[PDB]
Amino acid sequence: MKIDILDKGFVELVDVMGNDLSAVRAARVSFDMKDEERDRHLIEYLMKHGAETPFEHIVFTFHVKAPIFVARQWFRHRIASYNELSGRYSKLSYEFYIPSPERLEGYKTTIPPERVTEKISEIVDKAYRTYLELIESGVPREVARIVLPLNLYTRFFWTVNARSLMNFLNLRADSHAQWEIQQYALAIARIFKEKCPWTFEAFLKYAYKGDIL
Amino acid sequence: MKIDILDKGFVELVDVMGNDLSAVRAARVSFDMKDEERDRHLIEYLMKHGAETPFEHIVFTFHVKAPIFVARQWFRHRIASYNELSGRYSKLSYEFYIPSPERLEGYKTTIPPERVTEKISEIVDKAYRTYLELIESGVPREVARIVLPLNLYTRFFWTVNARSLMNFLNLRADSHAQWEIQQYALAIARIFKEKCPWTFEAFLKYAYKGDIL
Amino acid sequence: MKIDILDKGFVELVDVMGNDLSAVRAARVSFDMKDEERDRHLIEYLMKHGAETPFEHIVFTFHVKAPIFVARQWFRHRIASYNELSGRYSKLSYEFYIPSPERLEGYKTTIPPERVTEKISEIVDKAYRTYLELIESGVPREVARIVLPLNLYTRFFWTVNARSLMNFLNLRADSHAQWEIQQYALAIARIFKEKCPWTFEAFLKYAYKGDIL
Amino acid sequence: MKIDILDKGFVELVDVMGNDLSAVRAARVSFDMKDEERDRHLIEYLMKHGAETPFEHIVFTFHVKAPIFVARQWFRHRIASYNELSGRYSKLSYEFYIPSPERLEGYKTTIPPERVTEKISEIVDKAYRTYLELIESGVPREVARIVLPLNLYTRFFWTVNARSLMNFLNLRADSHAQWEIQQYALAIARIFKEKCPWTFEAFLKYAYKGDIL
Ligand SMILES: Cc1cc2nc3c(=O)[nH]c(=O)nc-3n(C[C@H](O)[C@H](O)[C@H](O)COP(=O)(O)OP(=O)(O)OC[C@H]3O[C@@H](n4cnc5c(N)ncnc54)[C@H](O)[C@@H]3O)c2cc1C
Ligand SMILES: Cc1cc2nc3c(=O)[nH]c(=O)nc-3n(C[C@H](O)[C@H](O)[C@H](O)COP(=O)(O)OP(=O)(O)OC[C@H]3O[C@@H](n4cnc5c(N)ncnc54)[C@H](O)[C@@H]3O)c2cc1C
Ligand SMILES: Cc1cc2nc3c(=O)[nH]c(=O)nc-3n(C[C@H](O)[C@H](O)[C@H](O)COP(=O)(O)OP(=O)(O)OC[C@H]3O[C@@H](n4cnc5c(N)ncnc54)[C@H](O)[C@@H]3O)c2cc1C
Ligand SMILES: Cc1cc2nc3c(=O)[nH]c(=O)nc-3n(C[C@H](O)[C@H](O)[C@H](O)COP(=O)(O)OP(=O)(O)OC[C@H]3O[C@@H](n4cnc5c(N)ncnc54)[C@H](O)[C@@H]3O)c2cc1C
Ligand SMILES: O=c1ccn([C@H]2C[C@H](O)[C@@H](COP(=O)(O)O)O2)c(=O)[nH]1
Ligand SMILES: O=c1ccn([C@H]2C[C@H](O)[C@@H](COP(=O)(O)O)O2)c(=O)[nH]1
Ligand SMILES: O=c1ccn([C@H]2C[C@H](O)[C@@H](COP(=O)(O)O)O2)c(=O)[nH]1
Ligand SMILES: O=c1ccn([C@H]2C[C@H](O)[C@@H](COP(=O)(O)O)O2)c(=O)[nH]1
Ligand SMILES: [Cl-]
Ligand SMILES: [Cl-]
Ligand SMILES: [Cl-]
Ligand SMILES: [Cl-]
Repeated sequence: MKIDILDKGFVELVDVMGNDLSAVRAARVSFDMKDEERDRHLIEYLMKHGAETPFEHIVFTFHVKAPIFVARQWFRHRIASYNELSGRYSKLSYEFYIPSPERLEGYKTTIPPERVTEKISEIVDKAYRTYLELIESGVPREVARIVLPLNLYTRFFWTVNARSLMNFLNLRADSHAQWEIQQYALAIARIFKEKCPWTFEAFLKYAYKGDIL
Repeated sequence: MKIDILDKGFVELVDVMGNDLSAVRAARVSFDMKDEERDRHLIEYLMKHGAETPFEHIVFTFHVKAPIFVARQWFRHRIASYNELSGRYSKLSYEFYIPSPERLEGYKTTIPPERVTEKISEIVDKAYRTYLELIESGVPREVARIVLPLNLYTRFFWTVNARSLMNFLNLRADSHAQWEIQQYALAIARIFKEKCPWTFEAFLKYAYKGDIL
Repeated sequence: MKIDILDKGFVELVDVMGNDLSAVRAARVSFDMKDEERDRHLIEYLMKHGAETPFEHIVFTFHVKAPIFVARQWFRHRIASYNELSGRYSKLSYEFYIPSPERLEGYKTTIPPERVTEKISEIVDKAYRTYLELIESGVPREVARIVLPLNLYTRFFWTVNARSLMNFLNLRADSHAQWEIQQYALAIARIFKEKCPWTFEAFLKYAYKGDIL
Repeated sequence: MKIDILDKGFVELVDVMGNDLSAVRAARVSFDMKDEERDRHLIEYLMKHGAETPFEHIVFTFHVKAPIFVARQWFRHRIASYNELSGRYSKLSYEFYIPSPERLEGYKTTIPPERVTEKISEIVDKAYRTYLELIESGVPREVARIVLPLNLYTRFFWTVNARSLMNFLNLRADSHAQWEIQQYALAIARIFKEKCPWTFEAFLKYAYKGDIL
């Protein structure tokens, strides 16, 4: 499962361990212990009571392409594993997030939204040109990259269990989160739902704290 | 894969996500990047330099049956997920770890090792008899169980990534750890080796800190 | 601050870093930023919205004496630091939790609550006698202790931040938790309230999930 | 204690809990247990054997001003607490890290190091000018800031225990880490040494893995 996000981003599921029954088993190993009706009720019971440790036995790995300002927010989720493309080690690609003019809907601006779009493209092009000039002059990559803007795309692998994923969705699939990461959270939710439908529906009904899903 | 440990214990692998190539990929997503020779060298490189985050993308779930004193030590490993049979909720089974007389090899004792074995069996039988008397009298399980000894068997599910597993092996597959948990660690190592042979061999060669493997 | 718990237990505050203003500062370093009215409102704002990271900058260390079955439950809180008296290394003291007859109020039993109390004392005395016999015969401590019951007292140091402490109180200062750990949680709450009154009151009003405080 | 880093950065100690004796106590609560000679030997013993949990009972809070590319690397240390100035919420200040010409010593470049310095200043000035134009036109701050470069200064509070701090120093006070974060790590080390001299010296002698301290 792969989902395009923003203008050049994506979220892709690379691997998964377990399913809804993984949580039911782990939880049962407590009672020294059925059928779809009872196992689904147990999932709802756990979710209703905040007994979320059993969901840690469901694990996902995603490959994500996102702008640096989005990745900065995402990487604040400490209960997870990350490995990210390095600007110290690699030549960084010319790929930037340019907001669509619709991104400014609701805001009165004193320059046209299409001109905001152009101004962002222009500065990012100038910054990349400076970056490449520095690189081609023999400046180390790790220094050259410091002129690149926060809308540069980066890529990372993310391994996260279902409990920590539900925390991420509470926080990022929510109107208070920046719109850009919301869009990534909606994609993560769609994949979670596909892989763990009983857990996801129980999450939405009983535990999900956000206002978008 | 299932392995008998001690007199009545076991370690069983329930599920696994990923393999040696999972770490190679995750690490490559850094260099914006081969073949078995190069991928194996990368694993050794990571291990040699303590660059262990890529191994967090390999995850295991085990089902473990072990005495409570072993589980107490094991559950000190915080970077992992656990769910354990409950004495508050369930009637606990009559199953205790009784050391073999060989457990005392090296120790001069003033009672015969076979008599130590009998004395342990006798007290555990008396404790269980009291437990069952309390339960059958209407004492709540969560109170009745407090008379049961630390050699009572318990069971748990353990979900752990390969980096945290390597930490566990450093500490528990080692002569300083109690012999009983060492035996469980040897089983965990055998399963890790089977599932992740390049990572395991690189671990032993370059990073493993213990003295048994 | 020290508080007696159960028959022989205690909770003592050893050290603390920070106060209510530590969370206000840390949070302000977000807005590049007052007075008691505004700082108290900010605390309530954070608590109301689940924005709890600023409370991680308040840290406590406690010294706790508790029975092993209580410590087993407590040590499940992974987002904290522990060091505990060892039965491998030390001769363990004759100190056991014996429930009061009032512990069984609400339960119809077919033996008198005072006789349950005596039966627990009797088995614990027999177990300790076996332990000491094994120790005095030259059995290693780490093996001898396996006959000791779960109501043996142990001691530990616990270092925990205020966010993780609030999680502990949600779970353990609650009717669903075993009564014995509830009593320890009530003591932890009393100390937290004394040290962080604005945070504590905001916690109770807006975020606390339990039913006892 | 406050230390200037780079051209406009700093590291300041805001608060601390505990000292070398905090680790000695916590560790002793294991043996159910002296003087400066014995307590210092215990610290060395723990460090020599990797028995580092007792050092988690020493905790620091720092206030750090650093460029975003440095903060991105720093915030990868998950076993710690962070709160950072927000570009969604605040107008960001015109403050950028401009490397000194000495930063390029060892590198043959085909433009003079002083001209690299000027090219970096020029692009950062243009990016900030665009940022301010967007802000003053009514573009939301959270969108306007995406044009700002990675050498923008940010500020954060960091609360970290001594074990996690030692991990940070292993990784960041080391020639493999980017020079800029090395400079911050050297400052963190100087403060750690001042506050915990026995732990620090034992760390350097027995456990420190880097090549700078
Ligand atoms: C709308 C919004 C605005 C934000 N604004 C800012 C801002 O201005 N500045 C800023 O710095 N950050 C900001 N954040 C980031 C925020 O403070 C969190 O870092 C982020 O939401 C991750 O949440 P988390 O800690 O629950 O997740 P994780 O770090 O994944 O932790 C998951 C859970 O584990 C626990 N946990 C993990 N580590 C610890 C620990 N050390 N102590 C206690 N419990 C722990 C907690 O229960 C936590 O919920 C903002 C986030 C949101 C959604
Ligand atoms: C021979 C031996 C004797 C022992 N004796 C005692 C004893 O007498 N008393 C006792 O209480 N315990 C004892 N232990 C337990 C020991 O203190 C550790 O709790 C256990 O070994 C788990 O190690 P860990 O913290 O590295 O693992 P985990 O808790 O799984 O942590 C893994 C890694 O994550 C990091 N980490 C996780 N949480 C934190 C945190 N909060 N702060 C900083 N870093 C963190 C560290 O890098 C750590 O190595 C003993 C263990 C051994 C092997
Ligand atoms: C009434 C009651 C009955 C219980 N019954 C049982 C039982 O029968 N069997 C049993 O084994 N346990 C049982 N528990 C223990 C329970 O499953 C938890 O281990 C314990 O409550 C600690 O909760 P916690 O994980 O939130 O705390 P911590 O481990 O301190 O974690 C704090 C927060 O950090 C986050 N976190 C930390 N580590 C991870 C991780 N690896 N993945 C995702 N998020 C993480 C979560 O947000 C978590 O809330 C019971 C607890 C209660 C209160
Ligand atoms: C020279 C250098 C180059 C780097 N290059 C890259 C790169 O190219 N791309 C990139 O993404 N990152 C890179 N990093 C970052 C690196 O991968 C680590 O994220 C960073 O060094 C923090 O290390 P840590 O995980 O030990 O620290 P923390 O996250 O603070 O963890 C401390 C300890 O807790 C344990 N721990 C915590 N969480 C877990 C977990 N979930 N599972 C298992 N154990 C855990 C481990 O024992 C760990 O050592 C680089 C770092 C260095 C120093
Ligand atoms: O919605 C937010 C706002 C902030 N942050 C974290 C990420 C950065 O570490 C820091 C500043 O982020 P920005 O506000 O500049 O995006 O706070 C988030 O995680 N999410
Ligand atoms: O080898 C050891 C010794 C101790 N402990 C931890 C587990 C308990 O929380 C506490 C006391 O354990 P025992 O020494 O009693 O096994 O310290 C271990 O994890 N491993
Ligand atoms: O209320 C509870 C019940 C269980 N457990 C955890 C602790 C043990 O690891 C395991 C079994 O505990 P008991 O039910 O036997 O107390 O589950 C708790 O933390 N709290
Ligand atoms: O020395 C390094 C190199 C990388 N990273 C982490 C931080 C970012 O999340 C990602 C890319 O960092 P840069 O290589 O671009 O600095 O990897 C570090 O923490 N330290
Ligand atoms: Cl390109
Ligand atoms: Cl039985
Ligand atoms: Cl005694
Ligand atoms: Cl300014």
